[PDB]
Amino acid sequence: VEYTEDDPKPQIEEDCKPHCVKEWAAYKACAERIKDDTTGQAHCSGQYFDFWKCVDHCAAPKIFAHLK
Amino acid sequence: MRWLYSTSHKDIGLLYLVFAFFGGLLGTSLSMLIRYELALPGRGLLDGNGQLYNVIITGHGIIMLLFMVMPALFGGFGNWLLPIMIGAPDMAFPRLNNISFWLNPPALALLLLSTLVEQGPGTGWTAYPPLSVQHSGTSVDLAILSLHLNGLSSILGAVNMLVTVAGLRAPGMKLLHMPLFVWAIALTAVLVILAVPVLAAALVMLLTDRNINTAYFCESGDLILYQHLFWFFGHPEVYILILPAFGIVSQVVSFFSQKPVFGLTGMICAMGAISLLGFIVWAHHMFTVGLDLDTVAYFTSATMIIAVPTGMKIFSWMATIYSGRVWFTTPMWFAVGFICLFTLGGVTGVVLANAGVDMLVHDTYYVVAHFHYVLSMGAVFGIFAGVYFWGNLITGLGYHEGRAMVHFWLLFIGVNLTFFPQHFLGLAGMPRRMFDYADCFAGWNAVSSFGASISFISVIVFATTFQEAVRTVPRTATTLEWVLLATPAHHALSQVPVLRTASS
Amino acid sequence: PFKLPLDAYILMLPITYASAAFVAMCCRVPTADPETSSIAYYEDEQKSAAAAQRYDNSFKQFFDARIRNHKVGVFQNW
Amino acid sequence: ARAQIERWAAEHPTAPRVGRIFEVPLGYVVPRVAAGIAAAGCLWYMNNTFLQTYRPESLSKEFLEEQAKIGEVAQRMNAPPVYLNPFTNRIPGSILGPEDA
Ligand code: HEA
Ligand code: HEA
Ligand SMILES: [Cu+2]
Repeated sequence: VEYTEDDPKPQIEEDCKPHCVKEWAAYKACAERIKDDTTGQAHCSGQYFDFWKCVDHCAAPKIFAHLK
Repeated sequence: MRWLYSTSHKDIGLLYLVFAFFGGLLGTSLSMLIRYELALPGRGLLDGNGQLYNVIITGHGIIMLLFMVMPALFGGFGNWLLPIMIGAPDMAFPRLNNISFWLNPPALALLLLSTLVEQGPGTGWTAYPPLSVQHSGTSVDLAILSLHLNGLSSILGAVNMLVTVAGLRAPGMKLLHMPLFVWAIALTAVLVILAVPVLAAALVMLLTDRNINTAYFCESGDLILYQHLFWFFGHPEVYILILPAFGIVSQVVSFFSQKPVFGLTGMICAMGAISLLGFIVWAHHMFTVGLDLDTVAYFTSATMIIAVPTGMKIFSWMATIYSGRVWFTTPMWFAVGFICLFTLGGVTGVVLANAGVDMLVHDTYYVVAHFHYVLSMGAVFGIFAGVYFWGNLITGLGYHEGRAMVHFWLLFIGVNLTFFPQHFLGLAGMPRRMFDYADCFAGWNAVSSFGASISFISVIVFATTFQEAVRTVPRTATTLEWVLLATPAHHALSQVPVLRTASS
Repeated sequence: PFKLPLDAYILMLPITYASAAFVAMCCRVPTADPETSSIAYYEDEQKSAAAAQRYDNSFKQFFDARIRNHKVGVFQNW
Repeated sequence: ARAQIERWAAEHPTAPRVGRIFEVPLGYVVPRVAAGIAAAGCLWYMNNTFLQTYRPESLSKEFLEEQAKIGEVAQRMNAPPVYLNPFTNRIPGSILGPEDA
């Protein structure tokens, strides 16, 4: 495995993104659902966490394969 | 000469059994091509020939329905066992009993010869028009003439059975003392006589449409009328093939439990109620053809009532084993396996009887799994139960017990792992009568094709079970065929036995 | 042939029900809308609409209130 | 009812009566049913290996990787694409497809 000067982790994270499409759909549904909230007390942290947990679980062994 | 000119019911029953074994070998061979083509997505050993696949499934379905189960149960065990069981010295019409057999090798030869003519009869075993009419050539006519000859065989056999029961009974023996095998065979004969000529009429209509340019099922005719007539035959047909299995299971269960049958009059009333309700529910094979909602409503409500007598029979078999002195041999396992695995096939029939649910699973492999449960666990287990039970009485050879249990376990493993994944395929939406499927259906088809090889190997091992027999002297029994020697003489019951009621 | 056991009458109630339903179904078909061997039957629109709506309503009007109530299951799945 | 059982047992002397439910010992049954399953597996493997004339191109590994990149997404020619089977894959009702997400 060759080692490069630029970061492979964003590219690997982009490559693992089609594997978690249902989580991204749920996050987008949350983001469009809370667009009418005026109280300032509505976020989308849970769906964001689910999506990024799926992406990290995909991408964890591939990053250290590219790292010395 | 002996096997060509025979008038004895015991030689004719053995000839039926050997013929049914040959038909079972043919349908086993035709079924390894079905499972070897369907193992993987794409094109297999048939090289993408869909007409040849349709020919293979049509011939295989017809052979296993009509030249294996009926010649084994109705013609094989009934002819050998009925006059000995009721005490008759012979059949009522001994030469009619020989033409009832000898119309079957011509029908098998016509059916096997239709495959080598033109492109063959790829229509399904039901042979629906206008697909059956559209076939150009000779193959479909040979297939329908084969069905006509087999129907004539069945009608002649049923007439001989019905006259042998009613008029050659032993002195003192009324319609209360006959075993349940006799009652099952008599009710099967009544069903055959009432049901087969409607099929014969529909097939004559099919020939006149094909070859005489008539207007039965055509442009100006009605194609739903064929489905009406064919299924008015065909739903009694599946009960014709399962009632002698019920009789064999009753005789086997009562024997090794050292007990008489629980609820004899309830058993007879249940078999009669099954025989009567089989003639008014034929249109559950036609939920998707566009019938009116009231007709579909009736045929939904009347089909589920068949569950009650069958459940009564199963519970009475369990009560017969209950509080007995049970010894488990190879025929006893094939009966226990029957009662366990017929229940699994029967409960899916209740699901299919509901019409709204049937709109999702019609012509899928769910139906295939249902009817391979009630036929490969219902009739094949009943046939093999009788082969090990009466075999030294019929053939003069005993069987090795260890290899028979090896054969039973190989068969039981093979047919369960073949048709249980087909439930999941049919629920997901995999359609019938197709040799190529979507990519996602690959796993359960691989599992089912693995199971069919185990079933084939089980068929191979069965030929090794036979060995030499040991002969003893009988004194007493509860049925007449167990006080006879093994094998009996040519004229069994040299003196006619009588039944004496006890005095006061 | 024998004494009918106490089971056999409990069997015979839905068997009689199925036979009566079969006879009524076969009998009501020659009193239906599409069983007319003429084209001049449909040129009287009042009588034909009345006959065909009567063919719709019978054996379905028993189920209208539970079709509207979605009583399509044994349980209550929402 | 007992004498016919005792007659059947005399004409079938290879059937054991040793006081247990499985009269034939399982040390006889298990290796032989294992050998039968092994022969069946050999036949099934021979069908999978030497009896195929067309293996479709949607089962090749390049197709499988390119399909796994897309997922269960169906395109439309009059509308944005849509997630297939939104209940068993638990897509929420606000999201219809990936591009509209
Ligand atoms: C009696 C009925 C019967 C039996 C036993 C079988 C046995 C088997 N059948 Fe089939 N089958 C049908 C009746 C039967 N079948 C029918 C009616 C169709 C419809 C065709 C159509 O749609 O046109 C069909 C079609 C059918 C399909 C659907 C095909 C399609 O839709 O494209 C499949 C799929 O896997 C299949 C496979 C098998 C397999 C693997 C067995 C295995 O069980 C292999 C057999 C093994 C056995 C052990 C049984 C043989 C019995 C004996 C040898 C006993 C005789 C012995 C003596 C008399 C001593 N057959
Ligand atoms: C051995 C032959 C056999 C037997 C006995 C049966 C028995 C039954 N069959 Fe079937 N059937 C076939 C052979 C058979 N069938 C064949 C070959 C086809 C396909 C035809 C083709 O090729 O197209 C078919 C197809 C078929 C259809 C057509 C569906 C379709 O193809 O789209 C239907 C619909 O009602 C049906 C239902 C039933 C029912 C309700 C029973 C009942 O008799 C079963 C009753 C038994 C039980 C229900 C279990 C025991 C009962 C209890 C343990 C009591 C408890 C139960 C309750 C409380 C409900 N089967
Ligand atoms: Cu049926």
